[PDB]
Amino acid sequence: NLHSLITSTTHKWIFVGGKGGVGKTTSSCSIAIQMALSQPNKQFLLISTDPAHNLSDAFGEKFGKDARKVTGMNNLSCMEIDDEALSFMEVMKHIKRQEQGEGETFDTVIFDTAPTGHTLRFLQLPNTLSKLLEKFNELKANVETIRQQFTDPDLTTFVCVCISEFLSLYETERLIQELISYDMDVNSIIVNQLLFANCKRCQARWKMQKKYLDQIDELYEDFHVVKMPLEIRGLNNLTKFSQFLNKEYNPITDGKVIYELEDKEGLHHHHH
Ligand code: NI
Ligand SMILES: [Zn+2]
Repeated sequence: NLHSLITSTTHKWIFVGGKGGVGKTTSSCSIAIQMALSQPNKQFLLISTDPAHNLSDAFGEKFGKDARKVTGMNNLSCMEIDDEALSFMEVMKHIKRQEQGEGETFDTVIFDTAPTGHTLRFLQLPNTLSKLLEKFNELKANVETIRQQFTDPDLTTFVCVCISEFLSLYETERLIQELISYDMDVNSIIVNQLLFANCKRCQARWKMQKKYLDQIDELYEDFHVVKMPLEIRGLNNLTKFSQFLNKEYNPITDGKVIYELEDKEGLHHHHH
């Protein structure tokens, strides 16, 4: 589970990459909602390159190229955006230089990467860029540093999200393998949509699920495996689902609590 980040005082950067709409936006939320909720004050500020903008949709408010902490959050702003490098670097330092001015420093960005998978290039711009310079000046020293500074794990940790389904799993295999080419921190991944222990005609789907869970256990020992039950829209609805993000969910709790949380969104059973 992700209490290492829910707590980590030391991180300036947290990328939640999860191209797939697997409530990835919701992961990003819950981590920021849970972090800021746990580190009572010390405003973290949440962006999502997500071209969809599910994030604004997520908290129940419309954000954009501007910060704006949410109603009830004494310590958490949000933000969203769309060559490709242009998009990144310029608008990347848009947020950087943007908050240098808006008042003072502000602690760290939950970076909900674009599901577009275009965020891959958004993540190697500086590497090959510092090359051009070293064999062709302010930002030049900056890139060599920040490039090593993104490499540095006690500052820049990535974090993937999954459904049980095998296909994601493979894209996550190939994904991480690319991430290490970058040489970035990664050791942590959350999974979604899990059912647990009538709706046994549903549990018959968790069966196949449960197994896929075990292929990721054995396959990744160096990593947290966050089993997350089951997209919400409210702040509270969202905040409660973060509570399971940090504190290891549990099928006695999970049970009574999520039975309540679905009966929220108007969901004598039935599938179809
Ligand atoms: Ni129906
Ligand atoms: Zn069922």
